[PDB]
Amino acid sequence: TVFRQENVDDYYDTGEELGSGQFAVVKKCREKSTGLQYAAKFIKKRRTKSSRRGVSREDIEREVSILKEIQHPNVITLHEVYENKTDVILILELVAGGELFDFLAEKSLTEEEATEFLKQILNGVYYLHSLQIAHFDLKPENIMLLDRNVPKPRIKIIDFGLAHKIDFGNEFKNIFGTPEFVAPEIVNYEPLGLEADMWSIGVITYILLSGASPFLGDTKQETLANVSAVNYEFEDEYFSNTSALAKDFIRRLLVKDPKKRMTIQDSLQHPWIKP
Ligand SMILES: O=c1cc(-c2ccc(O)cc2)oc2cc(O)cc(O)c12
Ligand SMILES: [Cl-]
Repeated sequence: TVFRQENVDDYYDTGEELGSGQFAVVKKCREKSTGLQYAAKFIKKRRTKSSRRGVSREDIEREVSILKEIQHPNVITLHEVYENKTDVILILELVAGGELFDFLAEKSLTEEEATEFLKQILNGVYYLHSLQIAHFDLKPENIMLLDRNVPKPRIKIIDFGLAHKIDFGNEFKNIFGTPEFVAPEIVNYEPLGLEADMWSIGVITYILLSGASPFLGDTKQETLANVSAVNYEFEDEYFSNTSALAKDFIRRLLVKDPKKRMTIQDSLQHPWIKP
């Protein structure tokens, strides 16, 4: 599918850079016609079929297709798409309070503070999973705060670059995210479903409560081996005053067999979360 090929600079002015990764850079921008503000994500295109640099058209179109489907307070929304010879430019909702990763760095949370974030994450993922969309890259860097200077910051899930529709219960694709957060089925290159996201939520929850990462080794291969072996424990130094119910919630997510792992619906009914 083709996107708007007018120069994006004809319609938007860019400002502060919000961040960049391997194949994308995100700039704050303002639409000339409305004065409304957005985040412009410039995704570098592949320039030959067999190249390893840039993002394939198929991968860009998948991200755009998924983004076009979603409208929920806890997920980013897509406003427009432009493209030129070098980039596809997604004009996305602006979330200006920064990464959950940075919020966590600057101050571990109480169980109340953790559940305040977690409930929003769970609500966003419930929406996604209800539409059979697996995110496949859930982690604190991909959770953005609307306003970080309130006591209970609101969040939105971002970065749908690995997201897939799961119409057949699983995808068998060599999809692979950040070692610290990927489920064992990802590490083992097995068929993947919505369950992989629930593992990631377990990892996020562990980090929220402790400030420590459950499977992190000194190298990527160590982290991956730890994940596959479910090599983690609740260190007393970190978890001594954490409730047994909170640990129960995590324990039922960090389960190797995806069929035995809590689903998103299970997580919302779990006694630690259920109102
Ligand atoms: O640093 C990043 C920031 C954002 C982002 C996306 C939307 C916003 O409203 C605010 C920030 O998306 C990203 C997407 C990527 O694939 C990589 C990034 O670094 C970012
Ligand atoms: Cl994004």
